[PDB]
Amino acid sequence: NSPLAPVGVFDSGVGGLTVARAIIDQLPDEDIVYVGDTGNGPYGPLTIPEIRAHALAIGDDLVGRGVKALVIACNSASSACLRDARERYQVPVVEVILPAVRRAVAATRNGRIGVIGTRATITSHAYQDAFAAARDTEITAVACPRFVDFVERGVTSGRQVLGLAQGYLEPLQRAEVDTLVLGCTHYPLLSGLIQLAMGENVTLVSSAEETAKEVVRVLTEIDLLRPHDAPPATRIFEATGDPEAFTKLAARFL
Amino acid sequence: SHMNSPLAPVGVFDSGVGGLTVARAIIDQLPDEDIVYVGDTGNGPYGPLTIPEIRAHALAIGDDLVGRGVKALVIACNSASSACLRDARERYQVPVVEVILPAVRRAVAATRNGRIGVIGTRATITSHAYQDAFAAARDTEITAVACPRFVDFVERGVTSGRQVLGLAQGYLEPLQRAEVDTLVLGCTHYPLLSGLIQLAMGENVTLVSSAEETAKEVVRVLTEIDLLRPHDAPPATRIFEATGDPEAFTKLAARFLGPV
Ligand SMILES: N[C@H](CCC(=O)O)C(=O)O
Ligand SMILES: N[C@H](CCC(=O)O)C(=O)O
Repeated sequence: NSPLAPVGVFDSGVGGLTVARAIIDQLPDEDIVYVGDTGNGPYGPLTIPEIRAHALAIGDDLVGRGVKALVIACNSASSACLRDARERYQVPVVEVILPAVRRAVAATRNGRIGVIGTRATITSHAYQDAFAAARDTEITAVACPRFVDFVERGVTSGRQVLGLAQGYLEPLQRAEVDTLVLGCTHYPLLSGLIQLAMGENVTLVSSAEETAKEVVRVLTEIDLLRPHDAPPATRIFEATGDPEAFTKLAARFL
Repeated sequence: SHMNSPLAPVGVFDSGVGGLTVARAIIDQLPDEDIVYVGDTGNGPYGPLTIPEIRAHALAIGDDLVGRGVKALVIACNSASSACLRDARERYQVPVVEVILPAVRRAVAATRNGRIGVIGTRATITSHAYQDAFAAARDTEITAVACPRFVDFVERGVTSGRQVLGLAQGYLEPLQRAEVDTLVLGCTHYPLLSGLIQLAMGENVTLVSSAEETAKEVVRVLTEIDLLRPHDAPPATRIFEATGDPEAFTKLAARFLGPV
């Protein structure tokens, strides 16, 4: 398309703002259209065909509006629909699983890699299968279903949530992982808590951070960066559910 | 006072507006902590100053924050930590967290080939604070490079494209030749270049964010001393102050806080 076209970003809800904020941090001149599917999410407890239906509806709307690139900020939606998206859209698609996978394989020292995410992300085996091409690595994947509710309620330090994480992460500790993928939009807000649980030696990998660096790479190489001397960037935020409820909760992630 | 009340605020200070990346990362982790942030826009940038000039500026702000009763002090500025951390250990009795040591410990743990790079202001690099802090790390080789233009590039919003890539390829060339696989972003502004730097350094280089590691340290410190502000306390208060022009601080802060 045109370098002046927006970047589309979408998510199951409000937590994908961690990805959007990281993209905007790296790319202050890009126009952005963010859509959070608060009308139909959370995607965490849904089935894969349910998630794909919801995500592709938003994907089709954003591509229909002329975005030059589509970013799937939700790890659950990335599991359910990257296959479809590759073939369905002609714009480049960035998502949140593969940039982290590549970072984790480069960052590990003993080859033992963990990943945490929603039930739907972990049950899909997107991470387990994506890591199968990595020589000399052992993957341990664990769903952490209550993490999302604790992040949104703002309860991310202290004894209650620390015990919750110790119970979730025990298999990763037992497996002696030295690298841990935060495979969910909400989990960067728990990186201090998770690091305390896992100890100093474990490298945490943020989906938001790696994906934003990948958007920089992708727009640079296909020569579609919106120019610095273009007008001030426009950033549009839309919700499929209650816009006022979205605005209230977004303060937690912005 | 080692131990103030858990209801006391956390003090964060910086040479100006760039330390908001550290304060935002702290607030991300710790939504129920009261924050007082002071950014020394009236005397910055610290990057081109001497160590004694930086120290005197920074301690004047630490003195204010401590006198307000903060329960912990975060030196968010890598130039300032280089110049005054030593003084702050004796001058202040509340816990002091800063941005050099957490990233050093991370870098030591994250490297695979033992080759570690660090970039920062001229003051930070020529102080040898990173070179000396790494001396205890056996089987490591440190390469340190000052990147003086990175700060104004970040602040004026120019962080991708050919111009800033060519500028970054020139700075980072010694690190590529040294074959580092780990790079400490030893400056407050550099997280806003991490995509540009990752692109110049290749995919095998692990970038280490001062903001991120220091925020995780604050979570750990407050937890282990049991000084976390409780979730059922009133909503957290977050004060941001500038020693220089208030309207310029607000305009520049937009770059580091992100969309409203
Ligand atoms: N955005 C989702 C988390 C919230 C949800 O379950 O909808 C994810 O990254 O997996
Ligand atoms: N805060 C400074 C960058 C800006 C300045 O030079 O004052 C640092 O982290 O080194």
